[PDB]
Amino acid sequence: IVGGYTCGANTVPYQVSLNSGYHFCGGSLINSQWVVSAAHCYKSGIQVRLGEDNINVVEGNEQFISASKSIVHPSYNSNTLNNDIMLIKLKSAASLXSRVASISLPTSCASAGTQCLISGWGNTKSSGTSYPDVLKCLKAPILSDSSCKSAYPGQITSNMFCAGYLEGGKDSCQGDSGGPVVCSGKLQGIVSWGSGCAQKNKPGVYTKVCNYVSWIKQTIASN
Amino acid sequence: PDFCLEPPYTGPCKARIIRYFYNAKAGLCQTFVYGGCRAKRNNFKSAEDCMRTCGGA
Ligand SMILES: [Ca+2]
Ligand SMILES: [Ca+2]
Ligand code: NA
Repeated sequence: IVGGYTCGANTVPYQVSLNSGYHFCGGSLINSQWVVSAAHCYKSGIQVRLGEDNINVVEGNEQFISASKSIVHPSYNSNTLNNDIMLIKLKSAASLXSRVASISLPTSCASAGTQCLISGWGNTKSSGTSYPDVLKCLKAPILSDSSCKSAYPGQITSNMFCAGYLEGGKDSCQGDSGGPVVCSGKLQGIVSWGSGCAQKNKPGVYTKVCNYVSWIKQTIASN
Repeated sequence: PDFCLEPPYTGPCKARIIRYFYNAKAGLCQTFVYGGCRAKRNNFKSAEDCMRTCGGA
């Protein structure tokens, strides 16, 4: 997260870290046994880390649970990045309280201008490299489909949406993928891609979770 | 064009996945951050894969 702030220990209880010997992606807990992340975050031997703040130190509120299943959307396109969503089943049910909690799925899509909370342990620099120990947060608005398409001509599908600030300086970055974009208590997006991070006229692109609600519910229930 | 001589490509996706690339200047396989999508060929999952494919380039 570039241009954000320190969330505060466990202030984003649904945020999880995907670990494969180190943190490589984020995710959002939607129930005691399921996590939503990005399809490009599919990796071998994933371990989901819940209740995390300082990603490099054991603070006492962590729950490390291996993924028992990793279902990438059947229509995920690794070239166009369309349908960039993945569901991860936890090998054992996570213990839910205040520090570890699920985030509700949306009932409808969010409108342009809606303020949302984006979080993650990704790079905090637009030019250079600096990965945080603690979880970073960023408040950013949903942008119009027209502005998103103007920013990325011929790249935005009906399953993607832009969020951020066109002047640059505030954005999600490498290490944030799969993480949440929560608006009004609903999971509206999944950190997906963009041209660099926090660049002018290049807002972050996110998977439109509101288009997959029925698929998410049915898939979880059938696994 | 030898793909082993191309600079490492992070890509547009925002994951922080550690991969290997052959650094021709240093003459060795080095680590770099891969974003998770649209990988180029000088991107390997292990130092061994990198050396086997690009060693001596
Ligand atoms: Ca920790
Ligand atoms: Ca290296
Ligand atoms: Na802390």
